[PDB]
Amino acid sequence: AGSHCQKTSLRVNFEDIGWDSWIIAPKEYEAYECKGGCFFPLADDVTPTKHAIVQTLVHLKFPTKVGKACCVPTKLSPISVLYKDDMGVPTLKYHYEGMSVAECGCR
Amino acid sequence: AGSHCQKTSLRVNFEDIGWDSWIIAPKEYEAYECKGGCFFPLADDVTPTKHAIVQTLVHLKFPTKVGKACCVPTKLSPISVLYKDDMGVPTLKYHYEGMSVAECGCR
Repeated sequence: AGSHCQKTSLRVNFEDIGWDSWIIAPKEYEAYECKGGCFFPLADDVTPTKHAIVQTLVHLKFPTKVGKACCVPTKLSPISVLYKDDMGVPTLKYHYEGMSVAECGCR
Repeated sequence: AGSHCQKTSLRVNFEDIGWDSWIIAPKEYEAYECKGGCFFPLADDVTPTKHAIVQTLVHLKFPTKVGKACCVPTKLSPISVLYKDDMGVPTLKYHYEGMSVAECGCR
């Protein structure tokens, strides 16, 4: 199937999320999103752990008692932001970690 | 709030999931499950990445276009299983990795 767990675009405006109080720049960045579902047969590039597999199997058997595996970011990349310091000096954070999806997987 | 992302019990029977074809023992093990939700204010022991935070914020603003952060296992533990080899010899896998939840978090 072609509707499995995968990286798709998500452009994030810092004002929308209340972060423009401390981020001067940029206005928007490409965060990613991980979209789709984790069901058998698994999409090939989704990594999965043995727990995710077992959980997906248990969820088929008891769909009302046990959740499914979740499609989530499993590796993240940094971006750079311009924020303000104590004297109000615009300052660059070169690698602000965990901001964009590098990889998605079932977990 | 007390309904946030956390480790709860999940006992898994290998027959239920079709794994008893290759696992002699045990019949059942404690896999865990990660239950609850990822919403603000975040539960304290949930780790979260900056992406999970940004995504949760974007989901509040656009709940129909963007998913929430997911409560998932973020660290896994091994267990031991007894399986069968080529001559049909019962063989012990001492650390079969990724079988039980050690930690949960929002991702």
